[PDB]
Amino acid sequence: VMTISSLEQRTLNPDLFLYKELVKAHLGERAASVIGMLVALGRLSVRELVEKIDGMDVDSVKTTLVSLTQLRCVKYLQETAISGKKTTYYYYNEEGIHILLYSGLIIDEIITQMRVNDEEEHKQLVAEIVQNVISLGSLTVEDYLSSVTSDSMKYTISSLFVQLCEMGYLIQISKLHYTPIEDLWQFLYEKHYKNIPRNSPLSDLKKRSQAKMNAKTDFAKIINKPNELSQILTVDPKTSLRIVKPTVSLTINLDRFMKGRRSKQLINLAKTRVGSVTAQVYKIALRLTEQKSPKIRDPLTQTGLLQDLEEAKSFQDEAELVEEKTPGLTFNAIDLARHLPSASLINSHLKILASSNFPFLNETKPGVYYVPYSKLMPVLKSSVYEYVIASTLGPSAMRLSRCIRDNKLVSEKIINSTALMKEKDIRSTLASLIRYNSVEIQEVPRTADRSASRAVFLFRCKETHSYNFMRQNLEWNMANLLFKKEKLKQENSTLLKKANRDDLLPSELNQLKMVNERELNVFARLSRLLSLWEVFQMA
Amino acid sequence: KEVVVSETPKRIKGLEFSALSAADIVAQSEVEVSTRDLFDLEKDRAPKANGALDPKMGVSSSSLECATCHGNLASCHGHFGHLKLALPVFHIGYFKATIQILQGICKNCSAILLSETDKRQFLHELRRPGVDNLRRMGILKKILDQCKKQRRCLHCGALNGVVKKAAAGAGSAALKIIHDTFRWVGKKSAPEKDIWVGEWKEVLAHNPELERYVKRCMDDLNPLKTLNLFKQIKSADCELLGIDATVPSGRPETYIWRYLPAPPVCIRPSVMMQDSPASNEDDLTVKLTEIVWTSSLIKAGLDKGISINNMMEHWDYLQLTVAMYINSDSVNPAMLPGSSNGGGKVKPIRGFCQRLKGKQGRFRGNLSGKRVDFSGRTVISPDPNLSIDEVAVPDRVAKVLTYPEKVTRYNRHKLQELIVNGPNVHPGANYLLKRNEDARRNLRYGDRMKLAKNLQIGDVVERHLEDGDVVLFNRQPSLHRLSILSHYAKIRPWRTFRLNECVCTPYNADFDGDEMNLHVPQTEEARAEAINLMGVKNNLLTPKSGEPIIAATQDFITGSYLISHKDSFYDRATLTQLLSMMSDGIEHFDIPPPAIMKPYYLWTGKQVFSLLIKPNHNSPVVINLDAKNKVFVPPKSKSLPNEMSQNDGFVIIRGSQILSGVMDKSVLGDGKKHSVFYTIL
Amino acid sequence: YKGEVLGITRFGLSKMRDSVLQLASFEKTTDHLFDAAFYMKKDAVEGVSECIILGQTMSIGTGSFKVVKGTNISEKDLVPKRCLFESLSNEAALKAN
Amino acid sequence: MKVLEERNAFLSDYEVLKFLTDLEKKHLWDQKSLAPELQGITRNVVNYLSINKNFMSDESFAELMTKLNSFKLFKAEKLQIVNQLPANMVHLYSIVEECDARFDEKTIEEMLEIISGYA
Amino acid sequence: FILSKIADLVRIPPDQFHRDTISAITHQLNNKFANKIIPNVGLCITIYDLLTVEEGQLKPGDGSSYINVTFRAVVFKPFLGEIVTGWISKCTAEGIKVSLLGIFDDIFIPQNMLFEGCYYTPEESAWIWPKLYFDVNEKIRFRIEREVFVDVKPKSPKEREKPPAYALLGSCQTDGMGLVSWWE
Amino acid sequence: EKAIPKDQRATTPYMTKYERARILGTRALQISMNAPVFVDLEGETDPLRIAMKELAEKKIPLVIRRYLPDGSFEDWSVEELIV
Amino acid sequence: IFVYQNNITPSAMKLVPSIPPATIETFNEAALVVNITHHELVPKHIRLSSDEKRELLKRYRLKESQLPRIQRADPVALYLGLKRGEVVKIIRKSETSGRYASYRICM
Amino acid sequence: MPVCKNCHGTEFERDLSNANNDLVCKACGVVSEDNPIVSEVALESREATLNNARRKLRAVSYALHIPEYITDAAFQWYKLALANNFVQGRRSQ
Amino acid sequence: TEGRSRDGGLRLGEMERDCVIAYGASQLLLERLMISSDAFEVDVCDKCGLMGYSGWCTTCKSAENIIKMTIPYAAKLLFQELLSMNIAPRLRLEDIFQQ
Ligand SMILES: [Zn+2]
Ligand SMILES: [Zn+2]
Ligand SMILES: [Zn+2]
Ligand SMILES: [Zn+2]
Repeated sequence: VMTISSLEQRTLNPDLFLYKELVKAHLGERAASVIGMLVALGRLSVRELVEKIDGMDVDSVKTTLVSLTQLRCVKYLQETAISGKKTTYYYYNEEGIHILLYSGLIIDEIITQMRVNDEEEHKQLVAEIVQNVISLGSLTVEDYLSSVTSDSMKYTISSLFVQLCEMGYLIQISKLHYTPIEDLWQFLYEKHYKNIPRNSPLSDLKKRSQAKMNAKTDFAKIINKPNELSQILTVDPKTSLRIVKPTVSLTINLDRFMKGRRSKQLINLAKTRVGSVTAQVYKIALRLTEQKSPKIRDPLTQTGLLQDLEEAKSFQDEAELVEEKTPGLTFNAIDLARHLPSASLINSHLKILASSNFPFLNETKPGVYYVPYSKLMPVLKSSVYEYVIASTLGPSAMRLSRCIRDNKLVSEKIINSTALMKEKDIRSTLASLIRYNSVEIQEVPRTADRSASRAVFLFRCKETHSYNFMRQNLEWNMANLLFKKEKLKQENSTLLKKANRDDLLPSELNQLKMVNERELNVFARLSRLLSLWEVFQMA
Repeated sequence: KEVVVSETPKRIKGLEFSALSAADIVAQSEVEVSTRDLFDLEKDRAPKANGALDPKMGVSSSSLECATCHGNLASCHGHFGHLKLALPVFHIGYFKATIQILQGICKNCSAILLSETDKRQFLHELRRPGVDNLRRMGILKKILDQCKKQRRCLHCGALNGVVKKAAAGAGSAALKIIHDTFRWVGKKSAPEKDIWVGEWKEVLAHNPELERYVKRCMDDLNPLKTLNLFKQIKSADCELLGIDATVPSGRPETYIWRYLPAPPVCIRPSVMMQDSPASNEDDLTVKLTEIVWTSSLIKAGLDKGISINNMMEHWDYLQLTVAMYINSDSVNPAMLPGSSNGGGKVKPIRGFCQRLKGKQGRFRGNLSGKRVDFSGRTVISPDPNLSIDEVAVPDRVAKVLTYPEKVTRYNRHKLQELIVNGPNVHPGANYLLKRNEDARRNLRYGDRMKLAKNLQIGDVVERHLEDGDVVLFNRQPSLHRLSILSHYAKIRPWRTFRLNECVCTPYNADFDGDEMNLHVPQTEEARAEAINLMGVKNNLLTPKSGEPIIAATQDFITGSYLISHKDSFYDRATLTQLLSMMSDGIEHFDIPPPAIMKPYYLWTGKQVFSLLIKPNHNSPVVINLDAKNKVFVPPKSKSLPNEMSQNDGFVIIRGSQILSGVMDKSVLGDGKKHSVFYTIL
Repeated sequence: YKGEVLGITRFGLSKMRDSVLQLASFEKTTDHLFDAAFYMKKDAVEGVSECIILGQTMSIGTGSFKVVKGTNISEKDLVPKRCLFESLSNEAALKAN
Repeated sequence: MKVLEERNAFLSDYEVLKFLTDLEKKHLWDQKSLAPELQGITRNVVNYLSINKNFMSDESFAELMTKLNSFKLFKAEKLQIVNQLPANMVHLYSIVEECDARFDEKTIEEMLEIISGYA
Repeated sequence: FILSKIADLVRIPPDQFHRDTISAITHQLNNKFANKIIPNVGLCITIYDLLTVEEGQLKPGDGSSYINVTFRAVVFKPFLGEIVTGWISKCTAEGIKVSLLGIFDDIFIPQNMLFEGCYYTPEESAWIWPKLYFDVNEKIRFRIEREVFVDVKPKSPKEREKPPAYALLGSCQTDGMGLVSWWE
Repeated sequence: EKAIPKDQRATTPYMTKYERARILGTRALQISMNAPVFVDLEGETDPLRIAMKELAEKKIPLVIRRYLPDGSFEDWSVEELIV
Repeated sequence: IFVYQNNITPSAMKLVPSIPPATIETFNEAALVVNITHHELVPKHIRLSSDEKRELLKRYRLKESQLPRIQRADPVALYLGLKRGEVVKIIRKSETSGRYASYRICM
Repeated sequence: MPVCKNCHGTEFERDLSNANNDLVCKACGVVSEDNPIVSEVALESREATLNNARRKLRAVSYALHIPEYITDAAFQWYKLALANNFVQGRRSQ
Repeated sequence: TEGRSRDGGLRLGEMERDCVIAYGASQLLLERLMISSDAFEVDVCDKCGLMGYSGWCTTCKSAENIIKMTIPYAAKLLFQELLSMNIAPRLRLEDIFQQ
């Protein structure tokens, strides 16, 4: 009704509804629509496209597709049929635009490397470096400086020459790299059940468990090959110092982005539970551990390979033990004075790890100071939600639902009896709760067979849905607003491309503040939003 | 000015069948029903501001306009209404398929349970161009079943459960659904067994009463639970579950009611006040107009107060109600009643889905069976003197039974005069229509005369049913192809349908006291169609055995026999008046030579009835046929032609004179492939 | 016709025959209808029985063919005529470019 | 119904209005014929198209292009020169690209003498 | 002005079956076009020539034949920057609405390129310049630039006018413009 | 897909029998709308019977199109075809 | 090719279709004692060259599918050992019209 | 109420004679319509007590065999005094 | 309206109707269950095919794509009933002429 509730534009498109405006506002034109139809139906053939999209065959297709390529917007799967010839199938590259839709928070990634040049044009220089790379995706040092002016100082333009490596940066597209995960576990899943040295005519089990291992153990160095390889990092040319390989285009990984950004929210987490000085302490403890921490690099085997009520719960234990020991070598044992602005004697003040206690960190090797990591993230993941509803919906809504976390499948008097509020409220807030999941309401027949009035009721949590219903939060404003931005453009569109290509009138001067302050609302708005949105989509 | 309007004749091809978006529904209709019925009765009977019945929504009687498109019944085609509904509400129509749409996906992390290339396998299968509506059914069946055998989801790691359609047949839980944690195996322990008994631990620890009493109830899904549950069910499967996701169908989050289309008033009018203050209700109006109530309860209640306990059954009473609202389910499952009840269980509750289901209605008793206009009904009575293929329609219906006509040229002189006779006297018109397509002019007001002089070329006027008009003619118990025929129209006095007898047997008409029905086409092409195709003379043979079904019947049969009879003889005067009586006046003849001469030159019935076939020297019919009549009497077997027996034999005709034998069914009597009439044709 | 023995009853009719409204001309038009729009069938208007519902022409019989009338036309007069406004001024855009 | 070619043949009037007078001789031939409503624009068609010619010819169409084929006028004003602004002074220069600019004296002059061949 | 290749369908009524084909065709397209305007392209006058006539198809109810042909039609398409005769009809201070007789007044030239020095009077003059005013019905050379096609038929039970579907705009950036005797 | 040349013709020379149907219905339906008739027309009238009287003269201009299932089109003039 | 003796396990039929480039023929003998092909009712069936197909379809100006079909694993179909899209010309002999023929296809 | 589209006749006579049922003004000769459409074949504070009101009324009413009619008439009077709240504090009889 | 009494009109049912098929007559149907049963037009929209009226498709504020055409008013009734419940037989259209 009058479009302002926007029901169509806000009524039936979860998920992809994000993406189509991502590219539309972003790339758009004919280039946009194809991506949605992809994510709509998924698995797709080039010939299969224009049978439906009506995207003006092989013109846009070949154009749009390679457009996606340079920005790696879509999964690229190439293979051959069994009879012969060739066939290709394409999915959406990871979440693709996910890289993009973070954008300036990746500018904040530089704020980690903000050190060594502080409040500089060099800051904005290396910023131009980065954003240019992001825009063009994979870049070579040689082609970059080639495009850049020559005959200047190699270790000056962005000085990032040597700092190209560090922690984040890139990593070349290699085979499986932007190729679908599940798919590449099927391709790599070959060569084992494919290569069977004729053990026994029956019982694949003996052949299975080993080959799975063979699939598992090979997959390790398969995904670690891209993880780090120094034959890039090696180059130490003459009249110069060691650089990565200038020849090859590599590409930003969101790994350092994963931990780096979440770590801030963790500094916020303890920053509640702990004190300011202790807070900043743990904050600086993060600097080294954010390097090798897998973090949301976790899912890995989560997809495409057989799980088990045994081996998934059994083989996942491995993740829980792994970082606590062997990468624990990389992790905190005894560290000395990262920076400091506390002062005077630092050493017993370093025992401040001990104060950090609960319900996280504070697990070490017995008699050195160490923070649990491998299980830290998981026990952390469980914690993250909590206050989400607090002044969102109701103060008391928390404590009861919080209580609903500890207790399980009881009833209302038993709720009325456990804490506080009267029925007029407890019904209200709990009815207010249900008005948005967070319930999974049990019931059992009482003095009836299956019916309503006679029966009795029970209440639980099921954090699955909990750590799951918030994804429409992304659908919430995030795409919708993104519209509300690009919904405004057409208003000033008569001015916009005029005003931009120009660099006049009183009302133009007036509406500049309206649209620009409007921008301050729309984007930094998301800066709030996404910061929240980070959690549930990851572990 | 005036942008050129280019409009094109366009005919239907195909029907796209799909669900309704939450958007499109409300995107269309005018008003949220909101309110209640109440008709807010003040200063008026049903002034009804907003409410289930709104003037802008649609009209019932002919009084007030429709607002949106005014002009009352003469205009508005109706408009929907839309409904805000507290909580989602389940659906009875899509129920048993919604089972499946819930089934094939893991109840926890909501992803299609079958995976990898086998997913791709079925996909690539369904995209082979040879897809059939069958292959839709059967193929999607044989991908579906793969669900039930899969114990555990891929990424969630949790087990699954099968939904058995909770309880059975009572209608109360027929909406409710239950899956479980199944194949516990009782020995090998899934971790969710420890988690589950650990769930029951605390109320065990608390109120150790009902737990072990009623138990193993497992879990259900609330329509709310499944609503949000679908909102992680995305893309991917789609047609794997049977739905293409282009746009609107935006994934099977449509199939549960989040908003309710309200039927336009024009569909189901409250029967008018009909002399007095008695105002007849209509069930849909009443039922949904309570659905308002049961909603608004859960609106304002549940906005602050009430209980989880008092909630679900209200909420349940909702889905049960709307369930009934469309369709049947359980009729009287000992519920106890609601508002506007009486508790007598009248019966009269269904009839929206049942509206288009059986007997006389929308199924195939009203629409496929449409009731017809321009017709009449009477009883039967003979006129042999009436030619075959003309019903003689009693003029007294012809006065009121019209035909449309477009005047020009040839027409005027008839029509222009045919008007001035006015409606009452027979050869005339009643309604007249100008070229200006305004409405039409009955002759009631007056005029003609001067108004008849107008008579432009583009003019349309109705006639009575006159000589040489076109009719089709029916008997109700219609067995087959012959159950309709079509005739030219002649007019006579008295009052009844009168036809010629030889076409009785096609109607299987007994005369006696039975009925018929009378139709006339309207457009010209229909006439030329039925008259020159579906009329008599072309249709004369039955399709089944390819015999002429029409023939002499009863008298005419035996009536021939007496003239046919050998022992008879006639006189030149006798034969004269006979041959007259055979064909009224008119047709010339040439007297064949006398049969026998010297004792008075007699003639023979064989000869006269022979002339019946070939009246004249210029008559262009020649026939030779021989055949077996019935009661065939063997000759002496030495005599080769069955022609000569002791009595008759083969009838035989060579050169189109009857040679020998009585006729008597057989030759003219239907019954057999060989027939005099069949041969002539 | 299709693979084997069937026909004539609600199962049997439901076989190949793809027009679902005429499958509602028969029996069980509830779960037929709902069932259809579920699968999002494309269907078509084809069967003669189906045709009279939507009321357009029959597909057989009298309607077994479209019908045309004689144009009695000569393509000769179809030849255009102009003094070629295009041709005269063409040579001003030809040079110096 | 769909336009197959919108921009097809750039058409001024030379014989155009004349052939409209031809179809007019075919249909109703204006007012003087005494010795459908479509006629309404026909006057509006001819009206100013006529009067500025007063305040015509045929072969001047052929005579038009002759020397005009040598110019930079493209097709735009090159058709527009036929009627509006009788090829004189700043009028002709006021429109087309580089109408004087590069090519000046005899180029803008011939327009005055060539239009005297007609207007 | 220009010529165009366009296609459409024609319903030939029965009465004309005596008459020659093209004439009935002609007469029809006339009644369909004539004084009318054709959207997002221009406003025809009559059809000029005709071609590709085909076998006439037919539908059962009407019985009148239908023939869908294409043809090049007499249409009106001025180019953008142009100087041409016209004059004020119904105008305001800012800008004027120039008119050629009997065609339409819909063209309204605003004032942007129109000379900066000007003064408006409610009497007889739009803007007089330091050269002067202009008259109705007088030959007035004005320039146009942009045309806008607005179809915009919100025909509704709600609304049951604003028909400037074909609208032009311009101003006077050089001399002799708005009064022809400045030049000449 | 397109038209079949008059050279190659596969079907009866005989009437459809629905030729006699729609050819007539069409024809007379025209006549109602006042198109000139090509036959000797005696003092009689009606929009059908005069068409009947015509067709024996084979004067009807009409031409039947015939679609095979493949959409091969087809054409026969009424006068071309034989009773 | 081979045949069941008596017992039929679905365990062997779990995966019957082992080898694409070759194929299998699997019967139980009980169904084959007197050859159905030779019996009475079954008219005579003739497999046709895959090229002859195209000729046939062009005679009636027809595409594939849209034809009288035969359910895969019909015994008679199995008797010829049909594969996907094989077409058979069938002469049914009865005196009504007389001897005549038709066509069907594996489906 | 309406008036002819042309003759401006306001007086409409509906001929039922021939069973067309067509309404035309004697001033024009044009019907303004074709084929007139015709028909075919408790939770409240007050209203529950109103069902009580007729109930007790209708009950005690015709024990005297007073007109079914007049009872209906008096009911609306009970609603009248009910509006005035005359019905509040006194014996219902 | 039904039967005798109230007023006239008669009953052509299924079994009777199917007869006129076997004569192959189309136009007897197009007159019969179409013109003289319910003679009715519906305003429909190519885009998002539904049934509007006058100048609107009303799901899309439109005033354009409508095509005035004829259908049995019984048929419209059938749609609106359906679409009053949840289901949509959105229509597809085609040129009657041009092959
Ligand atoms: Zn309305
Ligand atoms: Zn799962
Ligand atoms: Zn009147
Ligand atoms: Zn639409």
